[PDB]
Amino acid sequence: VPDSIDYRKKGYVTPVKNQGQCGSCWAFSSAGALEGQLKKKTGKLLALSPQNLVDCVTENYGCGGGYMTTAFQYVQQNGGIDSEDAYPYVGQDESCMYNATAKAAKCRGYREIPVGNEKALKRAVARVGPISVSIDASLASFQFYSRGVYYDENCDRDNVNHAVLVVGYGTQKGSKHWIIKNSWGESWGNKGYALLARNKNNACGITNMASFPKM
Amino acid sequence: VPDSIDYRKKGYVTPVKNQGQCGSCWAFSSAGALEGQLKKKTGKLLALSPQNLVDCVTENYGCGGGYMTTAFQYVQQNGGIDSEDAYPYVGQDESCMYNATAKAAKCRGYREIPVGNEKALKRAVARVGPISVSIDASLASFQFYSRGVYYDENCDRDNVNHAVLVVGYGTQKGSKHWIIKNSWGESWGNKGYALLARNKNNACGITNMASFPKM
Ligand SMILES: *[C@@H]1O[C@H](CO[C@@H]2O[C@@H](C)[C@@H](O)[C@@H](O)[C@@H]2O)[C@@H](O[C@@H]2O[C@H](CO)[C@@H](O[C@@H]3O[C@H](CO[C@H]4O[C@H](CO)[C@@H](O[C@H]5O[C@H](CO)[C@@H](O[C@@H]6O[C@H](CO)[C@H](O)[C@H](O)[C@H]6O)[C@H](O)[C@@H]5O)[C@H](O)[C@@H]4O)[C@@H](O)[C@H](O[C@H]4O[C@H](CO)[C@@H](O)[C@H](O)[C@@H]4O)[C@@H]3O)[C@H](O)[C@H]2NC(C)=O)[C@H](O)[C@H]1NC(C)=O
Ligand SMILES: *[C@@H]1O[C@H](CO)[C@@H](O)[C@H](O)[C@H]1NC(C)=O
Repeated sequence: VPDSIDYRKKGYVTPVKNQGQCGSCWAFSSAGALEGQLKKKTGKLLALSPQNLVDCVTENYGCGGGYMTTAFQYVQQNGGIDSEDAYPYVGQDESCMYNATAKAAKCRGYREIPVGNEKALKRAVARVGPISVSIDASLASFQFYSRGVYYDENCDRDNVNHAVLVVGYGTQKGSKHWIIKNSWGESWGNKGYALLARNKNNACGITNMASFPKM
Repeated sequence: VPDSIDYRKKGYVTPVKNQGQCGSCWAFSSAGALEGQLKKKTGKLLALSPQNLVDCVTENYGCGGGYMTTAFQYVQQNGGIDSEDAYPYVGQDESCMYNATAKAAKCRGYREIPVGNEKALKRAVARVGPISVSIDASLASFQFYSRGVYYDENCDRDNVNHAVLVVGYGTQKGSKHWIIKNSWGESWGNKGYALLARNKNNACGITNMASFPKM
């Protein structure tokens, strides 16, 4: 269980994208966790298609929200997910334009993190790879974040509303933290990433609804 | 376990190639099995590089022969194998031009089939996918094969000499058989493939030295 890991360094994370006015955070987190596991099983890093999931996960609400665990199950039961090149993101709802030949990755299921167990998520990021998580992104202080180890005592520990991708953890200026990839472009945060308070009583509900895919 | 399986049908096999005057049959067999497992885990069929292995598997003899098991072990310790596009075949010895960004597949080790146990190999083809094997391909009846279920009682069950890739099994005109991909071009055999006698006492030593990579 290392003290510090940054899966960007290790070639596991695709470039930050911008979801725009579509509410498709859940699909960027899914594709992000699956990108990491495809890299771990293979040697190649390949950006997979959130649009694939936006259009096709019927048990989700397209641009109006969804879950990662059900996204994973779609790609499992669907037996594949297309690549972003095959199925580029357009940020608006449409019919399932899935094409089974442009298939770039598969899924054998998912496992969920124990709710409220930051010590557990620390091991999971280190062992598995980038972990899909859900947070409270509703406060103004989180939307306009740019630097430092985010910590807001009004961040709701009990309810979440926005999906991101945990890509590491560590410590900066003596404050332990999670490293997150958001889907708000590189203009947001620190080149699209942030550092959130860690081991501080589940700040913003990071482990309230976390999962990762099996491959 | 099915009566019949044909991984050509399922998109698991790349097109037949021609090894030429280089003795690198073992490398096409290896890459073929790695192609099969990459398709099973990810869904994409991508032709991998035998030249990668010819140049870089130091414990093999390059164009002068080699083993699939030692090829697999290279890709494990090397942490990757390049794609045929990145590292095209030239049918001649040269220096290890491996490029880790062109990594297209990895290996976690290998497993061997019980020697002389066709019933076991049948399970592996059905369960795992295409299995690298070695046979006696030295006789004229095999060189001039074009159609039907190959069977020569003079085929050496004890000393194999040429690597192929078992890509299925089944039955034709009441003769149980293996389906193999050879590396002698499409002009040989039935568009580069053949059918070898199965459950006829380990014909041509088909199970004498069979393995597949772990991923
Ligand atoms: C080892 O293998 C490496 C990988 O091989 C490739 O992969 C597979 C498919 C193989 O089968 C090969 O066929 C491939 O070559 C080899 O590395 C490749 O080498 C090529 C030649 O040196 C490179 O192409 C040349 O470079 C550009 C094209 O740029 C490409 O870059 C990436 C590649 O994935 C991508 O676009 C992104 O580029 C930036 C990547 O960092 C990215 O930067 C981000 O920018 C953000 C802000 O904008 C932000 O700040 C981020 O922080 C920042 O990182 C960009 O934003 C893009 O998103 C595209 O694929 C893109 O195509 C091009 O200029 C060159 O064209 C020349 O061609 C002609 C001359 O004939 C003429 O027009 C000009 O002279 C022109 O200059 C050329 O295409 C390729 O990029 C490179 N790929 C990688 C991944 O490294 C390597 O050579 C091999 N080495 C050896 C020794 O074998
Ligand atoms: C699916 O994608 C492939 C390219 O990978 C393309 O050749 C094929 O026509 C596509 N199928 C459609 C558009 O139905």
